[PDB]
Amino acid sequence: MFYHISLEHEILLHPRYFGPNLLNTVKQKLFTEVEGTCTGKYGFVIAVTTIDNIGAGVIQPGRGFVLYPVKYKAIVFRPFKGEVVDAVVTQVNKVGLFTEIGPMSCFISRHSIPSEMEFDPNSNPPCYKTMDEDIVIQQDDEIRLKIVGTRVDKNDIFAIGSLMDDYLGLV
Amino acid sequence: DQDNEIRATDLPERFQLRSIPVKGAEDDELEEEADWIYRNAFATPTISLTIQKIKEALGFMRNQHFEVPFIAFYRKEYVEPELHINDLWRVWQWDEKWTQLRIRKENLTRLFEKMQAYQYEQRALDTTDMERLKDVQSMDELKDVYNHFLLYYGRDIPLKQASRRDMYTICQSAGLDGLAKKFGLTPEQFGENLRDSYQRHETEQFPAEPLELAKDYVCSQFPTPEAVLEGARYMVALQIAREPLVRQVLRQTFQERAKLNITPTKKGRKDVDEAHYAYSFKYLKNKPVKELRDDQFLKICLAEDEGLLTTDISIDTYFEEIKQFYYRDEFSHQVQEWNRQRTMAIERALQQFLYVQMAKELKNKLLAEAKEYVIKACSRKLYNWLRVAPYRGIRVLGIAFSSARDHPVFCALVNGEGEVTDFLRLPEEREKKAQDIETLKKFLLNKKPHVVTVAGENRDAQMLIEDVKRIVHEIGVELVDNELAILYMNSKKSEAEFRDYPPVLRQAVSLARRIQDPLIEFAQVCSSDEDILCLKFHPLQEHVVKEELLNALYCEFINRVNEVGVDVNRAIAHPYSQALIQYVCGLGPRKGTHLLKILKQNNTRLESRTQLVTMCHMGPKVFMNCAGFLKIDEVLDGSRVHPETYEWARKMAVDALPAGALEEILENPERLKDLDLDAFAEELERQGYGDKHITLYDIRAELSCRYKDLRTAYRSPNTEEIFNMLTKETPETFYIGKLIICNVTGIAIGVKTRLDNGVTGFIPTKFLSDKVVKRPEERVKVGMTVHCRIMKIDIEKFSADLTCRTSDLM
Amino acid sequence: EEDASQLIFPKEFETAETLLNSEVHMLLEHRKQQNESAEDEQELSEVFMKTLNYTARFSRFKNRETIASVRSLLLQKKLHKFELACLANLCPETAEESKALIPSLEGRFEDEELQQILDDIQTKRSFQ
RNA sequence: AUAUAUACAAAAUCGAGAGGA
Repeated sequence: MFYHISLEHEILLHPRYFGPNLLNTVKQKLFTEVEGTCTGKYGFVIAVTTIDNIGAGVIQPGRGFVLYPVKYKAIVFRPFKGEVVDAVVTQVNKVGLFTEIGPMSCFISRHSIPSEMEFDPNSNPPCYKTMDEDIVIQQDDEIRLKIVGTRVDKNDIFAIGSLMDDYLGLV
Repeated sequence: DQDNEIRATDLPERFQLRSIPVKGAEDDELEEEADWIYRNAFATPTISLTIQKIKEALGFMRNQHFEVPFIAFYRKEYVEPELHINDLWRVWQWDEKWTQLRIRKENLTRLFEKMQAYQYEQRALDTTDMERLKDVQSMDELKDVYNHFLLYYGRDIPLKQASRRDMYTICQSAGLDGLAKKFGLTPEQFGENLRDSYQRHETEQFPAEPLELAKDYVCSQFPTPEAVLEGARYMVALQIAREPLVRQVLRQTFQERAKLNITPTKKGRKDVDEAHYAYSFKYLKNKPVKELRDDQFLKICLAEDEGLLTTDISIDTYFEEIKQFYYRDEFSHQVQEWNRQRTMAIERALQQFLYVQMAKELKNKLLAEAKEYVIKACSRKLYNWLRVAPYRGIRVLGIAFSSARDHPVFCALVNGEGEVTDFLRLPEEREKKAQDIETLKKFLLNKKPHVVTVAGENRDAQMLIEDVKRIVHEIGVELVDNELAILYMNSKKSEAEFRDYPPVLRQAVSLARRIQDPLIEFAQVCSSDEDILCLKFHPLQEHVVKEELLNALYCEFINRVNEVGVDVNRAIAHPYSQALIQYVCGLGPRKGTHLLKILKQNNTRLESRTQLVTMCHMGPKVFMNCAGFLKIDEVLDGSRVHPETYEWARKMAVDALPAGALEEILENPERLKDLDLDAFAEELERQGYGDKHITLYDIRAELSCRYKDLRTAYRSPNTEEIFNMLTKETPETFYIGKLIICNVTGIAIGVKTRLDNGVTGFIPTKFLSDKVVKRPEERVKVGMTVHCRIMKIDIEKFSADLTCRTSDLM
Repeated sequence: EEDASQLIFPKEFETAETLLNSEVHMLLEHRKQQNESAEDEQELSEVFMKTLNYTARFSRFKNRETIASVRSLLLQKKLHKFELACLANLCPETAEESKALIPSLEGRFEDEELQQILDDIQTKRSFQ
């Protein structure tokens, strides 16, 4: 899911940036630091909307830098267990379907794909299908799926999907 | 284990590997195939790059299980002159495609039939079952059929249905079919109107205006009777845009009148400048797709994947033409309404369904054509490597080296058989060079090697060859490419074979081996998909599908290995050559290693070809497939004649005048023209049963010289080859006018600048302006590097004009 | 420990404000507007791209006001911000599909009340 | 138509005594 939350940070400002235009630098450093990263506590950090408060900048004794504590708000995308989201398959294997719920990558083991479907590598586009092909998931298809499990890897979240219950799968 | 039956079954190895297993044909299934294979594998593509023949071949492939080489070298008369080896490979490539299509067409047949049942239980299918599915000539139109179905009947599966996205079904909830029917002219019909480009079906007026019909259907999801008109238009739109006939005509239209627009993204305006590949099309406008050159779109699309460029395919109008159909004339004012609704319905169809899907379709088609070109090129390049004969076994000496600044030269004397005999390391200066030269001549005197080959790494190959020349005259010497040998060296196998040697000796052994017989060495060092792909076949190689590309490359190998044929014995006694057998048709890696096995195990040499099934357990079909292609230096075994033709060949031998007969013929062809092709052919109508004229023509040829090698004879590289080899960049890569960082060395009247390419750069005197005038230091200090622009080349001497003037730089 | 189906979250996503994929959409091209202009700025990350494309692919409302209205409509009824966003992002069709997709709506409303809720969603759902 | 090098900190503890300011 996508959210909008408030967060915490302290930046060290080298003395070259003391001078006019220094609060902009505190901004630009908050930008360049927090954005683009992913953290398991909050999930994918899409972007920072609006900062709130630049604290009092304490010169650190010795060593010059000033430490400004900052308050800010940002968008984050955080999946949760038992959630259902749309996902797009990018590639199909005999093991399962690799999908993405946006920036995050999700996987649906063969076991989690219903029993009717079989994997057909022989297809001109590889796909999972029923024998009659009444339902066929392949590349680029949108699907719904329950996020049954999520895991952290190098601050990167990837989910575990399931197509078990009613109203999931091929959209 | 799969390998066990594959080694054990009676079909050629490469037949079991294929995803769609090969099942026999019917001769009506086969004719329909062959028609399809013709049309699709021999219709003009969208970018600028007999059926009975295909029939016969497919018959061979799918019913008798002859592999493309056996068809090509032993059923020529069936398929020649109109199918060649590459053609047959293409035919078997497309037979897979046929089968996929047949299998999906079947599946859809059942699905449709089930739905017909269910409908009978309770629009409907009448001919569209027949008309559409049976007439699906392509996977594309199959999706049209399929999605078309899913629109209407997809709702009903007899888990839950997983509601759709397109909100057609929300409309279909509220009877919006009522309106859509009440727009005139059912979508089948409209597609027909397009198909004929004139209003074959008139429309149906109604005795009301749209709004009044809307009051009927405006309920809940749609209040506000305009909203129901929207739903109605949208309904009409999907129905239009899913209709296969509409799709056919519009797919065609895109094929024919498709333009390509390109602009650069923020990221692209900056970093696409005159040396980036995309420079030529950073801005395109109305480029018609018919003009995209061989690999050009592959580049375009890559450049888009790099995000530095943004593209779109369209026609521009077409909408204007189209709207003339679903239309009416009289100006009632209660039809200008319906006409207006009708029009904007078609807008929505085209504008948000068809144009988009057709653009993706075309892009994929183009892109994939481009891919294919690139594969084709890589194949062509490898063909060229492999199609070069051995030199005129031979003791070859092979010299390799490196940057050489404090690094020595090793040379390796590699026997005729290909096994390395002995090696020599060849490391104020002038006396050092002199001593080396002396020991070289000592080596060359001692062990007279037929051919001395010198790697190509850089200019130094030139000096190296010339010193060796200077030596030998007092027996050839040849520059030789070094690209495969680099690969050998780096590979783990070279370690395996020579634990002791240093790596550059490993190049030395390679470069000697390759000169001796390039096919063998390629096959040995291109042992796995990764290995082969390390070679640089085409600059874009990296982007085409690994599977397809490996296929083409392996097929090239298969081709030549069969022409060359393989001597099993030598592959035994000198285990270097074992790699070949994999490519012999009828065999494979599994089957091949097996054959080598049994032969090893038994500790016997293949005295004969019938010794194969006799002494090994290979089944009839493989012996037929392969046996042709196994030299055995029973004299007819060492010849391309198949064992099934030994009788004909002996007969011809008698008709020359039978051990004396054959050996006389082999000693000389007493009368080549003793034979009468027509007469042998005529008899073959009752003894042999076929128009086997060409087969005879070949057998005569083969009686001339047992396994005459058909590779082209070696030629030392043309100076263009020398250039692009030692410098290692292409005629394209010396873009005259390229900008290059060069290093200045010293005014020998000129300004001698050394390129990183190992190329001398002569800024000319005109820019220099000093021949008898003061030295040009004031323009530039000696020592440093500058970057300038080429304005002429001297490949035959490795010199390139350059430019001072930033006027030239601009 | 966190469970959407059982309506369980860690304490941080309690005062968190949810979004609808279309809200995220419009904001992400808002940020494209900021990025494309104002040169000498870092290009947006491939993560930003993936989320952009995704939410673009599934933004069921293409008009700011419509999104707002959707939201507001979901506000006036006692609903959790989670279910708020799940309903609006998934756009379920029938009440029973909602329950399957958002079990946390178990027993909350009546299926018919909910149904005309869903219908209100759908009727506000903008054509594109 | 030429031109040779690159490794890293070695040296302890306890006790006594004698001195220095």
